[PDB]
Amino acid sequence: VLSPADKTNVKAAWGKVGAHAGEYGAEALERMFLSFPTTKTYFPHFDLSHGSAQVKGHGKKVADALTNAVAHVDDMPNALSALSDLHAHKLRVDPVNFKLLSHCLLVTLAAHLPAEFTPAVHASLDKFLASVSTVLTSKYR
Amino acid sequence: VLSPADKTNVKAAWGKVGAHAGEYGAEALERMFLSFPTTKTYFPHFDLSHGSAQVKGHGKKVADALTNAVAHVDDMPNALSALSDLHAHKLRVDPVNFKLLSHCLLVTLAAHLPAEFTPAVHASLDKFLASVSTVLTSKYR
Amino acid sequence: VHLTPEEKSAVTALWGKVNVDEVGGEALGRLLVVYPWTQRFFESFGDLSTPDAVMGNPKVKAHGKKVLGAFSDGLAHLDNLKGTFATLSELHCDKLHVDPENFRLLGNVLVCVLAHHFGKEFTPPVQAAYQKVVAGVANALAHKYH
Amino acid sequence: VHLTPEEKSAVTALWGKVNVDEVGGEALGRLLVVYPWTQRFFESFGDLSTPDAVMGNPKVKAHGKKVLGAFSDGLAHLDNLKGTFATLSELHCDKLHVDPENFRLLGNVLVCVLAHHFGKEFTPPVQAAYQKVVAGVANALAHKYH
Ligand code: HEM
Ligand code: HEM
Ligand code: HEM
Ligand code: HEM
Repeated sequence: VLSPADKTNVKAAWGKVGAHAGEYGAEALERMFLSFPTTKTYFPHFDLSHGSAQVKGHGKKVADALTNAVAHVDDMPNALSALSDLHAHKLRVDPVNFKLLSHCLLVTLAAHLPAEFTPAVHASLDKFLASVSTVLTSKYR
Repeated sequence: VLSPADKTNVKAAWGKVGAHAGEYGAEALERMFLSFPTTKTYFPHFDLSHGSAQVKGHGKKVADALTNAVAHVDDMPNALSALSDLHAHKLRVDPVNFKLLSHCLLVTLAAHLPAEFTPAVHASLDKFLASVSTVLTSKYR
Repeated sequence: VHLTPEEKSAVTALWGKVNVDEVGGEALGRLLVVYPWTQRFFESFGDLSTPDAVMGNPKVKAHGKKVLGAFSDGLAHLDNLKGTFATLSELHCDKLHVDPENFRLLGNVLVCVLAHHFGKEFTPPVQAAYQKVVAGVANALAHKYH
Repeated sequence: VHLTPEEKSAVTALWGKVNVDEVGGEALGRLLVVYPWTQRFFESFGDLSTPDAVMGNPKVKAHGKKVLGAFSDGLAHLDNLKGTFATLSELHCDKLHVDPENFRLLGNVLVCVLAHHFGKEFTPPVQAAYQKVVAGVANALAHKYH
């Protein structure tokens, strides 16, 4: 449901993210764990304190996946198929949690992109993360 | 995605519903208004008293649309196109409410279909109503 | 929750007709079939590969009885759910790591099972009463999460 | 709502830097742009067709200031949000017919606007405090719905 303007907006914002994408993915996770503590139930094996290398390492994996989704924005189901299988059949994260991480990624981008996070780009990023979430939960049942 | 077996299950259950589809649609709405009173904010122009002609009429319209979706389950976007436009551009019902009506339609079906409402059919009906809800909210932004 | 007295009476009168072990096995089984990601806590229970296997799995049955027996006992304390379920809330957060969304899903599945079991007796007002109860139980189970 | 002293402290310090005029218009305008179905309540506000028309619309700006000014007076009563907002809750239900899901959406957009305005000062702990407050305000505004 991403229009050409949406795709343009997402590629422009994420390109400014650039090599900080991993830092920002870690910050989004930290924001999520503090704001929405029920999400911590999926990570009992992690040290979730501030600065944790486990959170940093996971934030980089999440960010890299989003980088791959931007790059494959017209073929996201295939580019994300292994991650959809992983979340549907192994990790089995309740779909509600994807809205929570999405909101925390938008807050992170807002806090780091003063100039780029205009109302139109905010709308396009929110639609893009909803579409990513949809793909990742598409095989749950 | 609706599997072929899901489609089989939905067609059988709905076929059982048959000529009662309008009565069940009206019951599902009444269940929604009572259980989830915030959904009444979309009907301030209706008499919502039990048995009102407006609710019975609206119930039949909802049931006929579901009948259309069951008949065209391999092309729902196309089939429900007008309705997705109507909800997206005119009615502008917040997407959360679709989950509430879906739940109340499942309860109504459970209460009337003792023989047919097996675990597998319940699963398939839940997926079907989520898919209809996704199509109806697909053009919101 | 805050039920009016006639809602409380509605809830209690129906529950008196429930076979708790039966409905508990049925509700937990249907949770695992309808929302299969909820199976993630139950890998130790054996075969969950088809809906028939789930529904007939004796360990799903046995956990369903345990869950619904604690629910049943909570119906005696509708005025004090947060208090009745505080220790179980802590347990489910700190030791079992159960996302509280699962309690909301179970509540909705339970309402469907009661409708299935009672048919026309599960009227719209009786459903509304049970919806307040299952929401209050989910809220109480989620209250000590941190 | 219960906030720790470092959370209430954080909420207060940041809000003293907020120009309610300007943040209120940014937050309401972004709600209308990002979740355009919320425009259903604002048919008389004129031109809302493009993000640029929404954001520059003086009636959006004026209403945003009203809404955030009332939100502001709620920060002065964090321990009884329900009694603070009861009159407005009834208004939004009985006269305005506003689905309370909209209050949750505005809360989340407001958090994004604070993050945009304040940048690195809006740290993860400060956000978590604000998320509890906006959830508390949404729940308070929804409380008299029936
Ligand atoms: C934008 C949405 C998300 C993206 C792109 C994504 C991406 C990923 C990636 C790339 C991996 C590592 C797969 C690896 O080992 O190969 C992973 C693992 C995992 N994800 Fe997701 N994820 C998303 C949302 C969620 C959410 C909402 C949760 C739960 C709150 C979650 C929980 C987990 C868990 C528990 C792991 C395994 C962590 C480990 O053990 O190391 N995911 N995800
Ligand atoms: C299974 C999901 C749904 C179906 C199949 C459906 C179908 C319909 C149909 C067939 C119409 C009449 C269209 C016409 O007369 O031009 C309509 C109208 C309407 N619907 Fe939806 N609907 C669904 C969900 C919802 C929800 C969740 C709400 C709100 C809680 C909602 C609120 C409305 C309103 C307010 C009207 C206009 C009623 C009027 O004034 O007559 N719908 N819907
Ligand atoms: C009405 C809601 C619920 C009630 C009242 C409840 C009650 C209980 C009770 C009484 C126990 C035994 C704790 C003790 O042994 O000291 C327990 C255990 C457990 N519960 Fe919950 N429960 C609910 C929902 C859920 C849900 C929806 C899930 C997950 C999908 C879940 C997962 C578990 C797990 C994994 C155990 C440990 C079982 C064992 O070790 O064998 N519970 N629950
Ligand atoms: C923090 C949440 C909110 C607070 C504190 C709040 C407060 C207020 C206040 C003070 C009024 C002016 C009432 C008057 O001068 O009679 C008002 C009116 C109104 N509000 Fe809310 N509001 C909130 C959220 C929302 C949301 C999210 C929507 C819908 C998307 C909404 C829709 C309206 C409408 C339609 C009016 C009437 C505007 C008019 O007079 O055309 N409000 N609100």
